[PDB]
Amino acid sequence: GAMNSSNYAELFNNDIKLFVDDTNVYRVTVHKTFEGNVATKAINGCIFTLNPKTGHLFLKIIHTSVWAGQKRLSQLAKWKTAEEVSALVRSLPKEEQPKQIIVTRKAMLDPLEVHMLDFPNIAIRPTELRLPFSAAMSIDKLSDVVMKATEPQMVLFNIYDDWLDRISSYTAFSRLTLLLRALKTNEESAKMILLSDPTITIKSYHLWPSFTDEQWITIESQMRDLILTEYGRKYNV
Amino acid sequence: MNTVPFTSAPIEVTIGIDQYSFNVKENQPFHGIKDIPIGHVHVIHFQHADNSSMRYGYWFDCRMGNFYIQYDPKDGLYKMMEERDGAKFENIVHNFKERQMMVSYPKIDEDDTWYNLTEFVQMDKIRKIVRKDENQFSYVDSSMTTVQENELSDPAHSLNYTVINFKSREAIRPGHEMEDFLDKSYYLNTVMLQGIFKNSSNYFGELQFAFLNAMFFGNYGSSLQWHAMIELICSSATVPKHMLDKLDEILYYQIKTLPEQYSDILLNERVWNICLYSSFQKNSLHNTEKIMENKYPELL
Repeated sequence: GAMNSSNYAELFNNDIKLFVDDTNVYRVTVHKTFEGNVATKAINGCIFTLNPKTGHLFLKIIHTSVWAGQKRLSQLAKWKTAEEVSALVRSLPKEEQPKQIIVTRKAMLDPLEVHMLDFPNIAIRPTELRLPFSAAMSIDKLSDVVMKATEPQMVLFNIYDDWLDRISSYTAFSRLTLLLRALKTNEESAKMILLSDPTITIKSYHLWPSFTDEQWITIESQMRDLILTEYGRKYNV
Repeated sequence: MNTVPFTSAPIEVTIGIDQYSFNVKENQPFHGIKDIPIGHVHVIHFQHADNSSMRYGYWFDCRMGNFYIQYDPKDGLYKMMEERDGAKFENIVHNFKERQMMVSYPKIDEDDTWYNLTEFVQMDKIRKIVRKDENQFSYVDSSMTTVQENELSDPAHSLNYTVINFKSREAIRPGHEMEDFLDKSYYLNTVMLQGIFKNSSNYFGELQFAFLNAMFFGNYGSSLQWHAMIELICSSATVPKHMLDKLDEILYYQIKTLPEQYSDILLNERVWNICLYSSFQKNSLHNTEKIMENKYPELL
Protein backbone atom coordinates (compact mmCIF):
# COMPACT_ATOMS: atom_id res chain seq x y z
CA GLY A 1 0.00 0.00 0.00
CA ALA A 2 1.14 3.55 0.98
CA MET A 3 4.74 4.86 0.82
CA ASN A 4 5.87 6.33 4.25
CA SER A 5 8.97 7.01 6.52
CA SER A 6 9.10 3.19 7.28
CA ASN A 7 9.60 2.01 3.61
CA TYR A 8 11.74 5.04 2.46
CA ALA A 9 14.86 3.09 1.27
CA GLU A 10 12.57 1.29 -1.28
CA LEU A 11 12.78 4.50 -3.45
CA PHE A 12 16.51 3.74 -4.07
CA ASN A 13 16.36 -0.04 -4.84
CA ASN A 14 16.70 -1.48 -8.40
CA ASP A 15 12.92 -1.77 -9.16
CA ILE A 16 12.03 1.07 -11.64
CA LYS A 17 9.52 3.49 -10.07
CA LEU A 18 8.14 6.97 -10.86
CA PHE A 19 6.63 9.65 -8.62
CA VAL A 20 3.72 11.53 -10.32
CA ASP A 21 2.76 15.02 -9.03
CA ASP A 22 -0.34 16.67 -10.63
CA THR A 23 -0.25 19.93 -8.50
CA ASN A 24 1.01 22.19 -11.42
CA VAL A 25 -1.16 20.58 -14.22
CA TYR A 26 -4.11 23.04 -13.95
CA ARG A 27 -2.92 26.58 -13.01
CA VAL A 28 -5.05 29.80 -13.03
CA THR A 29 -4.84 33.52 -12.18
CA VAL A 30 -8.12 34.73 -10.57
CA HIS A 31 -9.16 38.29 -11.75
CA LYS A 32 -12.11 40.78 -11.68
CA THR A 33 -14.29 41.12 -14.88
CA PHE A 34 -15.48 44.57 -16.15
CA GLU A 35 -18.90 43.85 -14.50
CA GLY A 36 -16.95 43.16 -11.21
CA ASN A 37 -17.49 39.32 -11.24
CA VAL A 38 -14.52 36.94 -10.81
CA ALA A 39 -13.04 34.87 -13.68
CA THR A 40 -10.02 32.55 -14.02
CA LYS A 41 -7.47 32.65 -16.84
CA ALA A 42 -5.56 29.33 -17.21
CA ILE A 43 -1.74 29.42 -17.65
CA ASN A 44 0.51 26.63 -18.96
CA GLY A 45 1.03 23.74 -16.50
CA CYS A 46 3.13 20.57 -16.23
CA ILE A 47 3.01 16.95 -14.98
CA PHE A 48 6.05 16.26 -12.73
CA THR A 49 7.03 12.58 -13.29
CA LEU A 50 10.33 11.68 -11.53
CA ASN A 51 12.49 8.51 -11.21
CA PRO A 52 13.92 9.13 -7.69
CA LYS A 53 16.78 6.61 -8.28
CA THR A 54 18.12 8.11 -11.60
CA GLY A 55 16.88 11.74 -11.29
CA HIS A 56 15.22 11.46 -14.77
CA LEU A 57 12.34 13.99 -14.95
CA PHE A 58 9.62 13.50 -17.65
CA LEU A 59 8.18 17.08 -17.62
CA LYS A 60 4.96 16.95 -19.77
CA ILE A 61 3.94 20.56 -20.51
CA ILE A 62 0.17 21.13 -20.36
CA HIS A 63 -0.71 23.95 -22.82
CA THR A 64 -3.82 26.06 -21.95
CA SER A 65 -5.42 24.87 -25.28
CA VAL A 66 -6.21 21.46 -23.64
CA TRP A 67 -8.80 23.25 -21.37
CA ALA A 68 -10.61 25.10 -24.26
CA GLY A 69 -14.39 24.39 -23.99
CA GLN A 70 -13.98 21.78 -21.21
CA LYS A 71 -16.06 21.83 -17.95
CA ARG A 72 -14.96 20.77 -14.40
CA LEU A 73 -11.26 21.47 -15.19
CA SER A 74 -9.85 20.48 -11.73
CA GLN A 75 -11.46 16.99 -12.21
CA LEU A 76 -10.40 16.78 -15.91
CA ALA A 77 -6.77 17.67 -14.86
CA LYS A 78 -6.50 14.40 -12.81
CA TRP A 79 -7.73 12.37 -15.88
CA LYS A 80 -5.49 14.28 -18.35
CA THR A 81 -2.55 13.59 -15.92
CA ALA A 82 -3.44 9.84 -15.92
CA GLU A 83 -3.82 9.83 -19.76
CA GLU A 84 -0.33 11.44 -20.20
CA VAL A 85 1.38 9.11 -17.62
CA SER A 86 -0.23 6.07 -19.36
CA ALA A 87 0.95 7.34 -22.82
CA LEU A 88 4.50 7.82 -21.36
CA VAL A 89 4.60 4.25 -19.95
CA ARG A 90 3.41 2.83 -23.33
CA SER A 91 6.11 4.91 -25.18
CA LEU A 92 8.91 3.35 -22.98
CA PRO A 93 10.50 0.00 -23.91
CA LYS A 94 9.21 -2.86 -21.66
CA GLU A 95 12.51 -3.04 -19.65
CA GLU A 96 12.22 0.77 -18.92
CA GLN A 97 8.52 0.64 -17.81
CA PRO A 98 8.07 1.28 -14.07
CA LYS A 99 7.03 -1.59 -11.69
CA GLN A 100 5.36 1.05 -9.40
CA ILE A 101 3.91 4.57 -9.85
CA ILE A 102 3.57 6.60 -6.61
CA VAL A 103 1.08 9.55 -6.79
CA THR A 104 1.73 12.48 -4.43
CA ARG A 105 -2.11 13.06 -4.03
CA LYS A 106 -4.73 10.30 -3.37
CA ALA A 107 -7.17 11.89 -5.89
CA MET A 108 -4.83 10.56 -8.69
CA LEU A 109 -5.26 6.83 -7.67
CA ASP A 110 -8.56 6.04 -9.46
CA PRO A 111 -7.79 8.04 -12.63
CA LEU A 112 -4.30 6.40 -12.96
CA GLU A 113 -5.58 2.89 -12.05
CA VAL A 114 -8.34 3.18 -14.76
CA HIS A 115 -5.85 4.50 -17.40
CA MET A 116 -3.36 1.67 -16.52
CA LEU A 117 -5.82 -1.35 -16.68
CA ASP A 118 -3.68 -2.68 -19.61
CA PHE A 119 -0.73 -2.82 -17.05
CA PRO A 120 -2.08 -5.01 -14.19
CA ASN A 121 1.54 -5.75 -13.07
CA ILE A 122 2.25 -1.97 -12.48
CA ALA A 123 1.34 -1.14 -8.82
CA ILE A 124 -0.32 2.29 -8.30
CA ARG A 125 0.49 3.58 -4.76
CA PRO A 126 -0.25 6.62 -2.60
CA THR A 127 2.27 8.07 -0.09
CA GLU A 128 2.16 9.39 3.53
CA LEU A 129 5.15 11.70 2.64
CA ARG A 130 4.35 15.47 2.22
CA LEU A 131 6.69 15.87 -0.81
CA PRO A 132 7.36 19.47 -1.95
CA PHE A 133 7.13 18.72 -5.73
CA SER A 134 4.60 21.65 -6.13
CA ALA A 135 7.70 23.90 -5.81
CA ALA A 136 9.11 22.52 -9.17
CA MET A 137 7.85 25.77 -10.91
CA SER A 138 10.29 27.66 -8.55
CA ILE A 139 13.17 26.08 -10.57
CA ASP A 140 13.83 28.87 -13.12
CA LYS A 141 14.68 26.66 -16.16
CA LEU A 142 11.56 24.41 -15.58
CA SER A 143 9.30 27.51 -15.15
CA ASP A 144 10.87 29.03 -18.37
CA VAL A 145 10.15 26.00 -20.66
CA VAL A 146 6.52 25.67 -19.30
CA MET A 147 5.67 29.42 -19.77
CA LYS A 148 7.23 29.62 -23.31
CA ALA A 149 5.46 26.47 -24.65
CA THR A 150 3.07 27.23 -27.57
CA GLU A 151 1.91 23.58 -27.83
CA PRO A 152 1.87 20.26 -25.89
CA GLN A 153 5.50 19.17 -25.34
CA MET A 154 7.49 16.62 -23.30
CA VAL A 155 10.95 17.85 -22.01
CA LEU A 156 13.46 15.44 -20.34
CA PHE A 157 15.69 16.68 -17.47
CA ASN A 158 17.92 15.18 -14.81
CA ILE A 159 16.75 17.00 -11.65
CA TYR A 160 19.99 15.86 -9.83
CA ASP A 161 22.35 17.46 -12.45
CA ASP A 162 25.66 15.47 -12.09
CA TRP A 163 25.29 14.81 -8.24
CA LEU A 164 25.09 10.97 -8.71
CA ASP A 165 28.81 11.11 -9.78
CA ARG A 166 29.57 12.10 -6.12
CA ILE A 167 26.61 11.00 -3.84
CA SER A 168 24.02 8.15 -3.57
CA SER A 169 20.39 8.47 -4.85
CA TYR A 170 19.28 8.55 -1.16
CA THR A 171 21.51 11.62 -0.55
CA ALA A 172 20.52 13.22 -3.94
CA PHE A 173 16.75 12.88 -3.15
CA SER A 174 17.25 14.31 0.43
CA ARG A 175 19.11 17.32 -1.12
CA LEU A 176 16.33 17.72 -3.77
CA THR A 177 13.49 17.58 -1.16
CA LEU A 178 15.37 20.06 1.13
CA LEU A 179 15.85 22.55 -1.81
CA LEU A 180 12.17 22.24 -2.86
CA ARG A 181 10.88 22.45 0.78
CA ALA A 182 12.88 25.76 1.18
CA LEU A 183 11.67 27.10 -2.22
CA LYS A 184 8.04 26.28 -1.14
CA THR A 185 8.29 27.91 2.37
CA ASN A 186 10.13 31.12 1.28
CA GLU A 187 10.93 31.28 -2.47
CA GLU A 188 12.72 34.72 -2.36
CA SER A 189 14.99 33.68 0.60
CA ALA A 190 15.69 30.17 -0.84
CA LYS A 191 16.62 31.74 -4.26
CA MET A 192 18.88 34.41 -2.59
CA ILE A 193 20.72 31.54 -0.75
CA LEU A 194 21.28 29.60 -4.06
CA LEU A 195 22.47 32.58 -6.25
CA SER A 196 24.00 35.18 -3.76
CA ASP A 197 27.72 34.34 -4.60
CA PRO A 198 27.98 35.18 -8.35
CA THR A 199 31.22 33.08 -8.83
CA ILE A 200 29.11 29.83 -8.57
CA THR A 201 27.11 29.53 -11.82
CA ILE A 202 24.55 27.09 -13.31
CA LYS A 203 25.96 25.13 -16.27
CA SER A 204 23.85 25.46 -19.50
CA TYR A 205 22.94 21.68 -19.18
CA HIS A 206 22.04 21.94 -15.40
CA LEU A 207 19.20 23.25 -13.19
CA TRP A 208 21.18 24.04 -9.96
CA PRO A 209 24.55 25.80 -9.34
CA SER A 210 27.94 23.98 -9.56
CA PHE A 211 28.61 23.79 -5.76
CA THR A 212 31.67 21.90 -4.44
CA ASP A 213 30.96 19.24 -1.72
CA GLU A 214 31.92 21.85 0.97
CA GLN A 215 29.65 24.55 -0.54
CA TRP A 216 26.68 22.05 -0.68
CA ILE A 217 27.05 21.53 3.13
CA THR A 218 26.88 25.35 3.76
CA ILE A 219 23.91 25.65 1.30
CA GLU A 220 22.10 22.66 2.95
CA SER A 221 22.63 24.35 6.40
CA GLN A 222 21.22 27.72 5.13
CA MET A 223 18.11 25.88 3.74
CA ARG A 224 17.55 24.03 7.09
CA ASP A 225 17.81 27.40 9.01
CA LEU A 226 15.40 29.06 6.45
CA ILE A 227 12.87 26.22 6.98
CA LEU A 228 12.95 26.25 10.86
CA THR A 229 12.72 30.14 11.11
CA GLU A 230 9.62 30.19 8.81
CA TYR A 231 8.21 27.36 11.01
CA GLY A 232 8.59 29.50 14.23
CA ARG A 233 6.99 32.49 12.39
CA LYS A 234 4.11 30.34 10.89
CA TYR A 235 3.35 28.88 14.38
CA ASN A 236 4.52 31.65 16.84
CA VAL A 237 6.70 29.03 18.73
CA MET B 1 -52.13 -24.26 -3.26
CA ASN B 2 -49.08 -26.60 -2.82
CA THR B 3 -47.46 -28.53 0.06
CA VAL B 4 -43.87 -29.37 1.13
CA PRO B 5 -44.24 -32.26 3.63
CA PHE B 6 -41.51 -33.10 6.25
CA THR B 7 -40.75 -36.79 7.15
CA SER B 8 -40.13 -35.60 10.78
CA ALA B 9 -38.37 -32.90 12.86
CA PRO B 10 -35.77 -34.80 14.96
CA ILE B 11 -33.81 -31.63 15.91
CA GLU B 12 -34.96 -28.29 17.36
CA VAL B 13 -34.89 -25.69 14.56
CA THR B 14 -36.32 -22.30 13.48
CA ILE B 15 -37.99 -22.91 10.05
CA GLY B 16 -38.39 -20.02 7.58
CA ILE B 17 -40.82 -20.03 4.63
CA ASP B 18 -40.31 -16.85 2.55
CA GLN B 19 -40.63 -13.92 5.04
CA TYR B 20 -42.40 -16.08 7.74
CA SER B 21 -40.74 -18.24 10.47
CA PHE B 22 -41.83 -20.84 13.11
CA ASN B 23 -40.00 -22.54 16.05
CA VAL B 24 -40.20 -26.39 15.97
CA LYS B 25 -39.14 -28.45 19.08
CA GLU B 26 -36.90 -31.63 19.02
CA ASN B 27 -39.20 -34.58 17.95
CA GLN B 28 -42.31 -32.26 17.71
CA PRO B 29 -44.90 -33.98 15.42
CA PHE B 30 -44.38 -31.37 12.63
CA HIS B 31 -45.05 -32.68 9.04
CA GLY B 32 -44.60 -29.57 6.93
CA ILE B 33 -46.06 -26.51 5.17
CA LYS B 34 -49.32 -26.34 3.16
CA ASP B 35 -51.26 -23.66 1.17
CA ILE B 36 -48.00 -22.40 -0.48
CA PRO B 37 -49.02 -19.89 -3.22
CA ILE B 38 -48.49 -21.22 -6.77
CA GLY B 39 -46.93 -18.75 -9.21
CA HIS B 40 -43.87 -17.60 -7.21
CA VAL B 41 -40.43 -19.00 -6.26
CA HIS B 42 -40.17 -19.81 -2.54
CA VAL B 43 -37.33 -20.37 -0.05
CA ILE B 44 -37.56 -22.76 2.92
CA HIS B 45 -34.75 -22.04 5.43
CA PHE B 46 -33.33 -23.39 8.69
CA GLN B 47 -31.41 -22.28 11.78
CA HIS B 48 -30.65 -25.08 14.29
CA ALA B 49 -31.46 -24.07 17.93
CA ASP B 50 -28.02 -25.54 18.96
CA ASN B 51 -25.90 -23.82 16.19
CA SER B 52 -27.11 -20.22 15.40
CA SER B 53 -24.24 -20.30 12.82
CA MET B 54 -25.08 -21.74 9.32
CA ARG B 55 -28.47 -20.43 8.19
CA TYR B 56 -29.20 -22.67 5.12
CA GLY B 57 -32.14 -23.28 2.77
CA TYR B 58 -33.74 -24.27 -0.56
CA TRP B 59 -35.12 -22.16 -3.41
CA PHE B 60 -37.94 -24.07 -5.15
CA ASP B 61 -41.05 -23.70 -7.35
CA CYS B 62 -43.88 -26.28 -6.67
CA ARG B 63 -44.84 -26.23 -10.41
CA MET B 64 -41.47 -28.02 -11.13
CA GLY B 65 -42.10 -31.16 -8.97
CA ASN B 66 -43.20 -32.62 -5.61
CA PHE B 67 -40.67 -31.58 -2.89
CA TYR B 68 -40.32 -32.77 0.72
CA ILE B 69 -37.85 -32.17 3.62
CA GLN B 70 -36.13 -35.04 5.50
CA TYR B 71 -33.48 -34.71 8.25
CA ASP B 72 -30.18 -36.52 7.42
CA PRO B 73 -28.58 -37.54 10.76
CA LYS B 74 -25.21 -38.14 8.98
CA ASP B 75 -24.79 -34.68 7.28
CA GLY B 76 -26.79 -33.13 10.17
CA LEU B 77 -29.21 -31.06 8.12
CA TYR B 78 -32.77 -30.79 6.81
CA LYS B 79 -32.47 -31.80 3.11
CA MET B 80 -34.87 -31.07 0.26
CA MET B 81 -35.67 -34.07 -1.98
CA GLU B 82 -37.99 -34.73 -4.98
CA GLU B 83 -40.66 -37.51 -4.77
CA ARG B 84 -41.05 -38.84 -8.38
CA ASP B 85 -44.05 -41.12 -7.41
CA GLY B 86 -47.06 -38.70 -7.69
CA ALA B 87 -49.51 -41.12 -5.94
CA LYS B 88 -47.13 -41.85 -2.99
CA PHE B 89 -46.76 -38.03 -2.54
CA GLU B 90 -50.52 -37.13 -2.79
CA ASN B 91 -51.18 -40.03 -0.35
CA ILE B 92 -48.50 -38.78 2.15
CA VAL B 93 -49.74 -35.13 1.94
CA HIS B 94 -53.48 -36.11 2.32
CA ASN B 95 -52.71 -38.13 5.59
CA PHE B 96 -50.65 -35.25 7.21
CA LYS B 97 -53.38 -32.69 6.33
CA GLU B 98 -56.14 -35.04 7.74
CA ARG B 99 -54.07 -35.31 11.00
CA GLN B 100 -53.49 -31.43 10.82
CA MET B 101 -49.71 -31.89 11.33
CA MET B 102 -48.92 -29.04 8.83
CA VAL B 103 -48.58 -25.24 9.30
CA SER B 104 -50.41 -23.05 6.78
CA TYR B 105 -48.35 -20.57 4.66
CA PRO B 106 -49.78 -17.55 6.55
CA LYS B 107 -50.49 -15.09 3.66
CA ILE B 108 -52.69 -12.01 4.41
CA ASP B 109 -54.95 -11.43 1.33
CA GLU B 110 -54.07 -7.62 1.11
CA ASP B 111 -50.31 -8.44 1.31
CA ASP B 112 -48.23 -8.34 -1.95
CA THR B 113 -44.84 -8.36 -0.05
CA TRP B 114 -43.58 -11.69 -1.44
CA TYR B 115 -44.70 -10.94 -5.05
CA ASN B 116 -42.98 -7.50 -4.71
CA LEU B 117 -39.67 -9.09 -3.48
CA THR B 118 -39.68 -11.87 -6.17
CA GLU B 119 -41.32 -10.08 -9.16
CA PHE B 120 -38.43 -10.85 -11.59
CA VAL B 121 -36.95 -13.91 -9.84
CA GLN B 122 -37.18 -17.07 -12.01
CA MET B 123 -36.30 -20.62 -10.84
CA ASP B 124 -34.42 -21.23 -14.17
CA LYS B 125 -32.14 -18.17 -13.44
CA ILE B 126 -31.56 -19.28 -9.77
CA ARG B 127 -30.34 -22.71 -11.13
CA LYS B 128 -27.69 -20.94 -13.34
CA ILE B 129 -26.41 -18.89 -10.33
CA VAL B 130 -26.49 -22.04 -8.02
CA ARG B 131 -25.23 -25.02 -10.13
CA LYS B 132 -26.46 -28.53 -9.06
CA ASP B 133 -28.24 -29.61 -12.25
CA GLU B 134 -29.50 -33.04 -10.95
CA ASN B 135 -31.89 -31.18 -8.50
CA GLN B 136 -34.83 -28.87 -9.53
CA PHE B 137 -34.35 -26.90 -6.24
CA SER B 138 -31.25 -24.81 -5.14
CA TYR B 139 -29.28 -24.96 -1.82
CA VAL B 140 -27.80 -21.69 -0.40
CA ASP B 141 -26.22 -21.03 3.05
CA SER B 142 -24.44 -18.22 5.03
CA SER B 143 -20.87 -19.23 4.05
CA MET B 144 -21.13 -19.88 0.25
CA THR B 145 -18.75 -17.52 -1.64
CA THR B 146 -19.37 -15.80 -5.00
CA VAL B 147 -17.36 -16.41 -8.26
CA GLN B 148 -16.00 -12.78 -7.78
CA GLU B 149 -15.01 -13.45 -4.07
CA ASN B 150 -13.05 -16.61 -5.27
CA GLU B 151 -11.00 -14.50 -7.80
CA LEU B 152 -9.79 -12.11 -4.98
CA SER B 153 -12.23 -21.59 -3.47
CA ASP B 154 -14.50 -24.68 -4.28
CA PRO B 155 -16.35 -23.84 -7.57
CA ALA B 156 -19.04 -26.61 -7.01
CA HIS B 157 -20.53 -24.74 -3.96
CA SER B 158 -20.20 -21.10 -5.29
CA LEU B 159 -22.78 -18.39 -6.16
CA ASN B 160 -22.23 -17.60 -9.91
CA TYR B 161 -23.52 -13.98 -9.80
CA THR B 162 -22.66 -11.86 -12.87
CA VAL B 163 -19.22 -10.27 -12.14
CA ILE B 164 -19.49 -6.43 -11.91
CA ASN B 165 -16.19 -4.49 -11.47
CA PHE B 166 -16.12 -0.67 -12.11
CA LYS B 167 -12.27 -0.78 -12.64
CA SER B 168 -12.14 -3.55 -15.30
CA ARG B 169 -11.52 -3.50 -19.07
CA GLU B 170 -15.14 -4.86 -19.42
CA ALA B 171 -16.40 -1.63 -17.72
CA ILE B 172 -14.07 0.93 -19.47
CA ARG B 173 -13.71 1.50 -23.24
CA PRO B 174 -10.14 2.41 -24.32
CA GLY B 175 -10.08 6.21 -24.94
CA HIS B 176 -13.28 6.74 -22.81
CA GLU B 177 -11.59 6.09 -19.39
CA MET B 178 -12.85 9.28 -17.62
CA GLU B 179 -16.28 9.23 -19.38
CA ASP B 180 -17.03 5.48 -18.72
CA PHE B 181 -15.74 5.68 -15.06
CA LEU B 182 -17.82 8.79 -14.09
CA ASP B 183 -20.93 7.78 -16.21
CA LYS B 184 -21.39 3.96 -16.26
CA SER B 185 -24.24 4.13 -18.92
CA TYR B 186 -22.06 2.18 -21.47
CA TYR B 187 -21.34 -0.63 -18.94
CA LEU B 188 -25.05 -0.78 -17.80
CA ASN B 189 -26.84 -0.53 -21.20
CA THR B 190 -24.42 -2.18 -23.79
CA VAL B 191 -22.22 -4.61 -21.75
CA MET B 192 -24.66 -5.72 -19.02
CA LEU B 193 -28.28 -5.20 -20.32
CA GLN B 194 -27.83 -5.83 -24.13
CA GLY B 195 -24.67 -8.03 -23.74
CA ILE B 196 -25.16 -10.39 -20.74
CA PHE B 197 -28.64 -10.06 -19.10
CA LYS B 198 -30.43 -9.42 -22.50
CA ASN B 199 -33.26 -7.43 -20.71
CA SER B 200 -33.98 -5.41 -17.49
CA SER B 201 -36.13 -8.31 -16.10
CA ASN B 202 -33.14 -10.78 -15.82
CA TYR B 203 -31.03 -7.87 -14.30
CA PHE B 204 -33.76 -7.15 -11.64
CA GLY B 205 -34.20 -10.92 -11.02
CA GLU B 206 -30.51 -11.34 -10.10
CA LEU B 207 -30.59 -8.09 -7.97
CA GLN B 208 -33.71 -9.41 -6.10
CA PHE B 209 -32.20 -12.92 -5.62
CA ALA B 210 -28.93 -11.39 -4.29
CA PHE B 211 -30.92 -9.26 -1.73
CA LEU B 212 -32.96 -12.25 -0.49
CA ASN B 213 -29.80 -14.44 -0.02
CA ALA B 214 -28.22 -11.49 1.91
CA MET B 215 -31.31 -11.08 4.15
CA PHE B 216 -32.28 -14.76 4.73
CA PHE B 217 -28.74 -16.30 5.05
CA GLY B 218 -26.59 -13.20 5.91
CA ASN B 219 -24.56 -14.18 2.80
CA TYR B 220 -21.89 -11.42 2.52
CA GLY B 221 -21.08 -11.97 -1.20
CA SER B 222 -24.84 -11.69 -2.07
CA SER B 223 -24.93 -8.38 -0.15
CA LEU B 224 -21.92 -7.13 -2.25
CA GLN B 225 -23.75 -8.24 -5.47
CA TRP B 226 -27.01 -6.45 -4.47
CA HIS B 227 -25.12 -3.16 -3.71
CA ALA B 228 -23.03 -3.42 -6.95
CA MET B 229 -26.16 -3.84 -9.11
CA ILE B 230 -27.85 -0.80 -7.43
CA GLU B 231 -24.69 1.35 -7.80
CA LEU B 232 -24.24 0.48 -11.55
CA ILE B 233 -27.79 1.89 -12.26
CA CYS B 234 -27.47 4.95 -9.92
CA SER B 235 -24.00 5.78 -11.48
CA SER B 236 -25.46 5.76 -15.07
CA ALA B 237 -26.70 9.17 -16.45
CA THR B 238 -28.72 7.28 -19.15
CA VAL B 239 -31.23 4.67 -17.83
CA PRO B 240 -34.62 3.82 -19.40
CA LYS B 241 -37.41 5.65 -17.41
CA HIS B 242 -39.29 2.31 -16.77
CA MET B 243 -36.14 0.81 -15.20
CA LEU B 244 -35.80 3.77 -12.76
CA ASP B 245 -39.53 3.60 -11.78
CA LYS B 246 -39.25 -0.20 -11.29
CA LEU B 247 -35.91 0.05 -9.34
CA ASP B 248 -37.62 2.56 -6.95
CA GLU B 249 -40.44 -0.03 -6.25
CA ILE B 250 -37.99 -3.00 -5.87
CA LEU B 251 -35.75 -1.16 -3.37
CA TYR B 252 -38.75 0.24 -1.45
CA TYR B 253 -40.07 -3.30 -0.65
CA GLN B 254 -36.49 -4.56 0.17
CA ILE B 255 -35.90 -1.67 2.66
CA LYS B 256 -39.48 -2.08 3.99
CA THR B 257 -38.87 -5.85 4.63
CA LEU B 258 -35.29 -5.67 6.12
CA PRO B 259 -35.23 -6.49 9.88
CA GLU B 260 -34.65 -3.07 11.60
CA GLN B 261 -31.89 -4.76 13.74
CA TYR B 262 -29.81 -5.91 10.62
CA SER B 263 -29.61 -2.48 8.84
CA ASP B 264 -26.01 -2.00 10.25
CA ILE B 265 -24.52 -5.18 8.53
CA LEU B 266 -26.88 -5.43 5.42
CA LEU B 267 -26.73 -1.75 4.22
CA ASN B 268 -23.50 -0.18 2.83
CA GLU B 269 -23.38 3.48 4.06
CA ARG B 270 -21.22 4.68 1.10
CA VAL B 271 -23.40 3.13 -1.65
CA TRP B 272 -26.76 4.38 -0.22
CA ASN B 273 -25.46 7.95 0.53
CA ILE B 274 -23.97 8.07 -3.05
CA CYS B 275 -27.14 6.59 -4.71
CA LEU B 276 -29.65 8.86 -2.85
CA TYR B 277 -27.61 12.13 -2.59
CA SER B 278 -24.70 12.32 -5.18
CA SER B 279 -25.47 9.98 -8.15
CA PHE B 280 -27.16 10.91 -11.47
CA GLN B 281 -30.34 9.15 -10.12
CA LYS B 282 -30.27 11.00 -6.70
CA ASN B 283 -33.73 12.50 -7.57
CA SER B 284 -35.20 9.37 -9.29
CA LEU B 285 -35.88 7.05 -6.25
CA HIS B 286 -38.60 9.03 -4.35
CA ASN B 287 -40.21 5.99 -2.64
CA THR B 288 -36.81 4.49 -1.72
CA GLU B 289 -35.41 7.86 -0.41
CA LYS B 290 -38.58 8.44 1.74
CA ILE B 291 -38.52 4.96 3.38
CA MET B 292 -34.70 5.13 3.98
CA GLU B 293 -34.84 8.71 5.52
CA ASN B 294 -37.80 7.63 7.84
CA LYS B 295 -36.51 4.13 8.84
CA TYR B 296 -32.64 4.47 8.79
CA PRO B 297 -31.74 8.22 9.08
CA GLU B 298 -28.58 7.21 11.13
CA LEU B 299 -27.01 5.36 8.13
CA LEU B 300 -27.51 8.62 6.12
